[PDB]
Amino acid sequence: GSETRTISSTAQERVDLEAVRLASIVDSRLIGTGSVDEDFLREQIRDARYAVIRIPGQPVVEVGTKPTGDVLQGRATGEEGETVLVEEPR
Repeated sequence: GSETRTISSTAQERVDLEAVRLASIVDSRLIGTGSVDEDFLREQIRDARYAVIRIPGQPVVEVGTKPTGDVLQGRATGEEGETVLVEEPR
């Protein structure tokens, strides 16, 4: 039969703001040189375990370590039309 579960508006909310903060640092890199690298984003996390990149026309970057599935996901859209994702332990 059917089941209930407990959603977050605290731990799952905070990962959004730090993902918009990285959409802001990635814009500074798209203006700065035009591509992000893992060694640029490991200095910008500041709250998260892992940062993740979806910029059109360049390959995916993943910072820190790959997550298992028991993780929170923060997500943003940047100012040159890119996408940023952030991952934290659940």
